[PDB]
Amino acid sequence: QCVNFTTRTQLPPAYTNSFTRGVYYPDKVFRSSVLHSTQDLFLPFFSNVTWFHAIKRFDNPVLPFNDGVYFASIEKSNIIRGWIFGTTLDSKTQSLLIVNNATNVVIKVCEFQFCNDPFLGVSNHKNNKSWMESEFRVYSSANNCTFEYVSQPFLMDLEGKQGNFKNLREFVFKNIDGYFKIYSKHTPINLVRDLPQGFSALEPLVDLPIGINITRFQTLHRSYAGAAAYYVGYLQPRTFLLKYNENGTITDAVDCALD
Amino acid sequence: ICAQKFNGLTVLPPLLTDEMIAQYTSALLAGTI
Amino acid sequence: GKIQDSLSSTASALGKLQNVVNQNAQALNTLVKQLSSNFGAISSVLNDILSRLDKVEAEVQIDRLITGRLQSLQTYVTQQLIRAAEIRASANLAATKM
Amino acid sequence: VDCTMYICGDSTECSNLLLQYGSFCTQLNRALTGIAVEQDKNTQEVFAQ
Amino acid sequence: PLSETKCTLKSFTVEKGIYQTSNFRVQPTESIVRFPNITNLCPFGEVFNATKFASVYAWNRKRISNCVADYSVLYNSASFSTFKCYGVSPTKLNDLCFTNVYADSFVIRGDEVRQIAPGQTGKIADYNYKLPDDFTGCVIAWNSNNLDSKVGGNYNYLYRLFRKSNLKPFERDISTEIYQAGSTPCNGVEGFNCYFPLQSYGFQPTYGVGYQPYRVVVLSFELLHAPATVCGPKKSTNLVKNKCVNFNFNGLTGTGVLTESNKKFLPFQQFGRDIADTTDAVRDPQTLEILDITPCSFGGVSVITPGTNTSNQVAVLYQGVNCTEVPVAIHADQLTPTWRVYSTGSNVFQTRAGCLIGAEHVNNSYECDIPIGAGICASYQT
Amino acid sequence: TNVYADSFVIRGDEVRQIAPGQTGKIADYNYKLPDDFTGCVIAWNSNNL
Repeated sequence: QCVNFTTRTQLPPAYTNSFTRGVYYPDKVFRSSVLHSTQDLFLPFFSNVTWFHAIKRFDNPVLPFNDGVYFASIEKSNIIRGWIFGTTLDSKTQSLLIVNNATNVVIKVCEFQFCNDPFLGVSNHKNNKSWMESEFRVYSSANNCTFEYVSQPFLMDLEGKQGNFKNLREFVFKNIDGYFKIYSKHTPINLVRDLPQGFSALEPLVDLPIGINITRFQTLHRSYAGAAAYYVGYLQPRTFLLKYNENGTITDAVDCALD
Repeated sequence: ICAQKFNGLTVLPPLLTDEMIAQYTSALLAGTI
Repeated sequence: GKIQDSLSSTASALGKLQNVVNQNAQALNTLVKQLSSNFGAISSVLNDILSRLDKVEAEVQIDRLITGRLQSLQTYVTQQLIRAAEIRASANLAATKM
Repeated sequence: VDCTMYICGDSTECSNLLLQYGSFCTQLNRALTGIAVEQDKNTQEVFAQ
Repeated sequence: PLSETKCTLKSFTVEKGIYQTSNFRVQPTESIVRFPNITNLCPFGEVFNATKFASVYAWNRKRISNCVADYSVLYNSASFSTFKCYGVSPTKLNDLCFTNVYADSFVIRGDEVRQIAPGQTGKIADYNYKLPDDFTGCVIAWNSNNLDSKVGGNYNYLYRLFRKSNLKPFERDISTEIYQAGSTPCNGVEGFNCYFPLQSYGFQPTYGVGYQPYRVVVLSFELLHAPATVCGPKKSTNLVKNKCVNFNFNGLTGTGVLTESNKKFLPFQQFGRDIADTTDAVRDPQTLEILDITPCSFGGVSVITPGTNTSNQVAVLYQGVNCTEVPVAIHADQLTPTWRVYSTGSNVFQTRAGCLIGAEHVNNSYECDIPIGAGICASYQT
Repeated sequence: TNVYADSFVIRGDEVRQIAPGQTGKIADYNYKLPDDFTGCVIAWNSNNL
């Protein structure tokens, strides 16, 4: 089932300057105390990142996916958990779905006939003191499937707990010649409104042989009292110079085409 | 310097050490004064 | 005593020596960096070329590696010879001043 | 700079191909040793008067 | 050493002085092979001996990992009409480990087998199976008309006949939208100059060479920069440290001395590379400790000799070596310079330039007859 | 200098293994050419004979 829950609910999009984000290790090799230059897909420094904020009722739009995308989530209670990739999403072409639906994370590529307003729904404190995600109203038809993957749930919270310090979930998604690469990191911040100003580096997490044309994508919510924000930036093929410190951790970066 | 040395790039030491060069300098200066 | 104030405060005064050192180090460092370039071969490390390719097909990539690296040493040696001529000119001037 | 060690580090299959290039490695070594001797000649000329 | 200098200078008579010769290097004592100790055989049978192969427009990809592969039993079978590898040698597939292996299976015709190779142009290449121009791996192809061709006509294999644009490498397309070959757009099941994207062939055994069905499998593995989990069947060996060894970690061979290092490799990091793109730190595939690798002791060797017409006695200077390792440089293991009697001792003198053996150190000073370095000079006198 | 002619009969598909540097049940076990082979190779079907 899937119900047309109202219209797009006005125009949310805002813009922000991503000071120093979208930094990841270009390769799975250790390197220390040097200055290393890289040619690959990255997020620009001081980039015009698009900010979406979930203030009621709201919808999460579909955005283009060209040349990979950097995703960020300023969040508490981990409301945002899913993504849809594809070109049409109406069973005409192949489409991919990544969902962390409490029990586990499913990555599934099928000719999904996605509903026009997909969402997830939960029930709070139902005779078990636990919270259960009851509704999974995301897709309607999955005629042919080529790849299905379930490993573990990825609601990986960090220290502090109870959302005292806001969690940044920062990811990079690429689709290059059928190899889909997901880089991930989580970090606590104590800033309320803008994108935190600081340096960080993203580790490689997942590589999949999805092999599907992807022009656009959407995010996914957890309707239950709470608000969250998420940012999207578009990667570009460019060269950046990274300072690998004594421990091999990317300590600072310079954009070779900024100024 | 270790990375340079590891591929066959050796830095040879000078024949005259910095002490011997200092001794020539001292001799020249003493003669001049 | 003014020399004591001149040399201990500013550092660019001895620059005519520092550029002598840095260049050589740079001339060495680039020579090391040349070991990282493929020169057209499928892999930069010769051990990878030996391991992945049989003794017949490996030779064509290995020959590219020797060609590139030998050209790199030729350039480095030519630059060293020119710099050594310049340093000999400076040393002869220093000997004359002495 | 040891030409053989530089181009063909700890590999004899590389040295077999390198020896086909003639006396290039010997020329490079001779030039570098000439520079090395030239340095001490310069130092003795400057300071050993 | 005098004979070696005579050989290097290309002359019997050697003028008094110092002469650099071919340097000494410590040949490694033994070899180290370190592989993950997985034992399960890879399910190659399910790929090569599958019941029915997928169609070319829906080529089946299998992720083969966490298993031991033996490509020798694959290569030695003559049932495969075509077997060619790009960027790797089939005999060397056994001796080197694989980061991740993708096996692609489909059915094509003989004349279009050439289209499988990367960079080629053809219906299969243009529309449903494009290889990247920098492909590394192998391709195997063999006819299957005795198993997949039917006398009554097999129509279960199709390909995409037209496309809006040529597909990206390793792209798989399943959409069945009608191709608008005519200028006017169209809908419905069929239309004039509105071709159905899929087109099939009549598999039948009477077709000669070039039209017979051929089962084709492509291995598109990538090498040597990741936590490799596929390795050959050869057994590993015990680990040793503080000795020059021919080590081999996951197909990455090398020669050097290992030591217990302290560089924090992240769980996806298995190798550390230096400025020259050479390995300097390695994570063992069996124990999760990190080890530093250093090229074992080597350095230049010079021979100090007076005029051969005066004497035949020489001394040898090992440059840049605190050569207390010379006693360890015994001819039980091998060294590049054959002669080692000079290591007899009791005449070894250490200088900032290295160590000189074959000359006696004295206290009284003289003019620099033969320059050694670091203020030390050699001479030949009573 | 001197000419040495080697004659034998094999299955057709393994004729490629007769080329120098190749590998297979023929090359690895009964007839190996050197890597630096200079000469000629001639082959023809003889099922009729």
